[PDB]
Amino acid sequence: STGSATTTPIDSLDDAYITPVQIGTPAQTLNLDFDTGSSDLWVFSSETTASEVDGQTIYTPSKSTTAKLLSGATWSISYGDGSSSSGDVYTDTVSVGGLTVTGQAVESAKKVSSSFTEDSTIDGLLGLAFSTLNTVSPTQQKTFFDNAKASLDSPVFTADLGYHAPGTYNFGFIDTTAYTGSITYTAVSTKQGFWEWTSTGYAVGSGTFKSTSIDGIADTGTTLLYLPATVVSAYWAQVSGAKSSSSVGGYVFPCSATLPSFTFGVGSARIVIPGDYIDFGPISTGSSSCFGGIQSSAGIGINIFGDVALKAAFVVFNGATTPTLGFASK
Repeated sequence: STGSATTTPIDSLDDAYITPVQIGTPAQTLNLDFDTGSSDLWVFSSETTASEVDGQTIYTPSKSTTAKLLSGATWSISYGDGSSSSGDVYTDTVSVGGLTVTGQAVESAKKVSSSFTEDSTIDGLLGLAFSTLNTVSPTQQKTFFDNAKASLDSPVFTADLGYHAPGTYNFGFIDTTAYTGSITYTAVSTKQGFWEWTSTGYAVGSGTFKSTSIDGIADTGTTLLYLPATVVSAYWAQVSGAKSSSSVGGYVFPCSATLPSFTFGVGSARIVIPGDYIDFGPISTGSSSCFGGIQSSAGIGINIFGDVALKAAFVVFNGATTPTLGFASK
């Protein structure tokens, strides 16, 4: 089998992407944030504290003839941005782009943190990291991809995120018309539960490529590109007037600037992030100070190849017995 679904930016900055997901019988369609940095499929629901729902579409398991409470199971998650959610668990039928999994764990939120409530466009998350990170207790549950992968034509999914435009998540096949050149594959460590790999270096604008190993994760659920302080300083030094602002929380730059590209290495291959992809707009409405899309990871503990990086590529998440990642230009 295969599946193919369009993913759409939630706003004019590409802050996140939503993909429609069918849950239950009859189908309840929710727009979920596909997140290769986490491993829970959780949704706003009829059980979510009413004051914490503000415009989201909810899953109502009592209206699904295939929903079954997973007795005794609870979940609770906290993300790298400080947000969190928790609740109980149902199993139900879940379909993405024509690919159906029966008995998928659907984690129903009883509580969500304010940042989720305040984002009416995201009805939940669909985790695509390794199932070892799934938070369901006392019996850890499998991701949608883990449940589907034996049935797929090939045990892979691909992320093709758009810049200011829709893109595509495919399951089970590699669309050879969706990229240019070849796909360069690179080793993955699953020791932390992430799609963790090592970039071979970087360049700023038309500058020379610096060969240096940068370990990080491919994370569709993170907006920005978080890299070591040395790398980030070298980038913003090429933007007149850019500075790190402790009060704002990262590098800012004059909105009148033209940003240079940023290149990252994948083996001997190179992925070029155009400068425009690094502009996240005014820090507050009407400001002429703009927020940068490349930020230091120094306070995170891990480097993160978020959407800023991934949307410059066609990305293959190869879930073979030994997983690998593939990147192509597009």
